[PDB]
Amino acid sequence: DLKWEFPRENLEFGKVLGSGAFGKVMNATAYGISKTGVSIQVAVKMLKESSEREALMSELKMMTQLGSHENIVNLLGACTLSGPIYLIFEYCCYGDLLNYLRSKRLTFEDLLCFAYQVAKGMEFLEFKSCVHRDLAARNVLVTHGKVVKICDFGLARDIMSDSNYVVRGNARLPVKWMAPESLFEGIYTIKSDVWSYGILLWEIFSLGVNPYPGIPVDANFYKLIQNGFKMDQPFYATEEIYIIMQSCWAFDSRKRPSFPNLTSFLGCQL
Ligand SMILES: CC(C)(C)c1cc(NC(=O)Nc2ccc(-c3cn4c(n3)sc3cc(OCCN5CCOCC5)ccc34)cc2)no1
Repeated sequence: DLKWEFPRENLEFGKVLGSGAFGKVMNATAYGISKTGVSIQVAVKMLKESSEREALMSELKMMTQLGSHENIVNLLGACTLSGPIYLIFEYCCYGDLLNYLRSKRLTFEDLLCFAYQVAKGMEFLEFKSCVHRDLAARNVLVTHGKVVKICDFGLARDIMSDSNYVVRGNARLPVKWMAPESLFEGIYTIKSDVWSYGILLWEIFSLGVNPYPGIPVDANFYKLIQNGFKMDQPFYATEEIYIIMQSCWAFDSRKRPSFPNLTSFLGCQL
């Protein structure tokens, strides 16, 4: 974090766009930011009113080195001096993809376009050797165009409140989005996020349905995944797309396809 420091006085807060237990994300008007253009809309990541502060700091350290990508929420600046730590991001108008799709409850191409950009964005993370711990529809944002951006509501989401996060250790985790090796062996590779992508792929073509509908997370649930159980075809998906999901749902971690291949898989469908 060398040149990313932005004046806190040139920042004008607005309404809160989602608050966690210890942190919040708000809308803001930034003066003198891009071309020093008329003040634009930005997303500011912050903490609500100590040990947790360091968690946000490393998140900022990650952004500056990861570089800017079209399908990843871009870092525009930061405020680390004289006050609470601020993280200025690119503002997304339509919010998360999860709430955006149930709101729809737009063509089939747009569903493919979303998945393509997500897989293309994930490729950029694999190239940088980075593993997304919570890849889902609730962690991807949509902007003014047909483009989607990958993000992480760490400290931004009250994981205690969301039903998706179940207690299986000393912290909640998205069970229905995790790979088998992560479930019982706690192994997290980039091919584990491929599994998460498959689950993500489902809720995209199932329009924001919770995965494994009707069936809750219990002692029985873990046994199905261990038995190689996979989900049925979503309603708005075609046959070719479903084969990608079950490929991402291969029990053997090696068998799952690389995100590079996924970029090429969905791309050919234009
Ligand atoms: C993923 C990666 C790179 C590994 C990573 C992420 C990370 N850490 C993060 O990415 N943190 C993070 C958290 C939130 C945002 C964020 C949220 N929102 C925006 N950016 S824009 C926006 C707009 C919203 O809607 C407001 C009103 N709605 C508008 C549209 O209509 C309905 C209402 C709601 C939330 C929201 C960005 C980054 N650290 O590493």
